[PDB]
Amino acid sequence: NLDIIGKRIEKIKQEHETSWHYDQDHPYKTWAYHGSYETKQTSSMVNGVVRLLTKPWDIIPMVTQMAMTKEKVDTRTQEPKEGTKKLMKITAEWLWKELGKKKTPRMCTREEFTRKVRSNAALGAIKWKSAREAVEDSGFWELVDKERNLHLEGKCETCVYNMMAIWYMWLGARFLEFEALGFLNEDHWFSRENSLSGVEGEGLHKLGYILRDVSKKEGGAMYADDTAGWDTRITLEDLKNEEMVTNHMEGEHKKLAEAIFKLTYQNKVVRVQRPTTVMDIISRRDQRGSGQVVTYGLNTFTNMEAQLIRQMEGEGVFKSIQHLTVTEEIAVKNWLVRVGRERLSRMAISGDDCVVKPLDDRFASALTALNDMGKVRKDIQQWEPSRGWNDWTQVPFCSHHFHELIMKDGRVLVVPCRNQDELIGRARISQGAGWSLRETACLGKSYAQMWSLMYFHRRDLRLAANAICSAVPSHWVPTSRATHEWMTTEDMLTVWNRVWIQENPWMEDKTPVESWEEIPYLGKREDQWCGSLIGLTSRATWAKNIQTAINQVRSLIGNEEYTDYMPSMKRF
Ligand SMILES: C[C@H](N)c1ccc(NC(=O)C2CC2)cc1
Ligand SMILES: [Cl-]
Ligand SMILES: [Zn+2]
Ligand SMILES: [Zn+2]
Repeated sequence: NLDIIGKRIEKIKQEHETSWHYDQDHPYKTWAYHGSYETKQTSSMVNGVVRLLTKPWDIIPMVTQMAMTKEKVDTRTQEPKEGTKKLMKITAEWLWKELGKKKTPRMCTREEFTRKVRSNAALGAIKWKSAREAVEDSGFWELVDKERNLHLEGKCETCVYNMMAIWYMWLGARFLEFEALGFLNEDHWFSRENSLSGVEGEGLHKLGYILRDVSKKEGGAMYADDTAGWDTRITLEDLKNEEMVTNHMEGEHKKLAEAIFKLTYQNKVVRVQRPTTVMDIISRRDQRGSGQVVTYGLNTFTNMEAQLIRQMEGEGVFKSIQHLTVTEEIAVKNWLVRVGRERLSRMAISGDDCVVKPLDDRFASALTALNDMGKVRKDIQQWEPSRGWNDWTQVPFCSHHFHELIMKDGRVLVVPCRNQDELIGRARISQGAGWSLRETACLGKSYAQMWSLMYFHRRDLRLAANAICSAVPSHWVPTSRATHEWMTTEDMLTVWNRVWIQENPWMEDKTPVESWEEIPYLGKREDQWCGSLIGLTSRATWAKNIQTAINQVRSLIGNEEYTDYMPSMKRF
């Protein structure tokens, strides 16, 4: 409590000593409330290039509504039973060891962090305006040093969350989290090769092949239960099991990592704007409050742990979660040592998102440990058995399903897919404003090249992608604000051959493809089923008159070097 958070709280009061009021109509029951001060401050814009080249979608409500525009955060998960706590501690210990077998924890550097902000990544930050300026500035780094020495002392002053649910910190606090825990992401601890259940850095062009490899194992159905608000269901017990990564560390790193876990995770402080505008300073010891990248890695870890325990329950490794016997602890340990790795290989896990192919379908009704860890399944009654999938091409994972698509030469593509309304509606939105015509065009080109690489097998996206790349100057570089092989000025057929043939470990014959017409689509009915507008009069007019749309956008951007990509299609 206040011994660890006082300094942060005390500091904030003093900066707004001419506003501090301890309001008694504060909406908080779970969150600890400390005080309030005076504040007054705060949407998605449409990409006109993508929209002008996707006119049929102007009348599809699923597309157009995506561009318009709580009581989950203010909740508390109960303390798990003692047998649940033991299962979790034993499993967490074994899993950190397995992840650490071929990796060395290590500090991440200012140089690494500096290069990260100069290249623009979503670091979620807030004397300086841009984070680029601070990295260049040198007082900021003295500010970092002060906090750093404070962390070594066992104290914290400026590591405070701002809710808006995404929790931004000042860039200095992000540095210190990245210094301590950045190795998890930077050194690929959750790669499939090192974690077995993981998919970090794999790419959407690999996920479908990975699900198909899981399908090949003997077992029962494939289960893909989503958790109801995963971040809100992270217990202090989960935070303490995650902290055990510091047991693999040494020297300063160990102290710095212990400090982030103790001070910024296990005992948080947040400033939330309440319109009644006032800034409430509240605190809590549980729930997920980190950086989006460390959040990913620790969500993956705790999800792997929860799913191995659910598997153990389905195999009857333990009887009851209320209490674990000394023989049952022995059995859990022997299971992990004898089949732990095999059971990890039966899963694909990406943060909160999982697919499990258990040994058999007893897993479907193995609910006691899962419910008691507080990982309550979304949209199903607490004690109703999971509905599993019998076909790997039906299984949802990372917002996608995967099709098996056979090339005219017999080689097999496993391709990612989702409702086409979702793909078109996302490409039509630009995050933040201040965008030039050129920047908006380069974002449209990023979507177009992504569609050519991942969604080529959809007829409407190949056409629209060719149109947008025809409408945007040939040499303009794609921008943004997975592995992203579409972010390049190289020829998109050359990248396709590299990603789908040369570098594709499931493709034995490495014969290059010479043209886009060699590259197949879904079935006409599978395409429409997935949402193609084909067969519609509004769509055929768009395909027929596409050069007119292209020319409208060329006229707006002006007199530039353009390429006609439309003849890559045999029809044009
Ligand atoms: C080969 C090229 N990808 C292409 C172009 C248009 C269609 N559209 C249909 O077949 C609609 C009428 C039912 C199919 C394929
Ligand atoms: Cl199915
Ligand atoms: Zn701090
Ligand atoms: Zn599909």
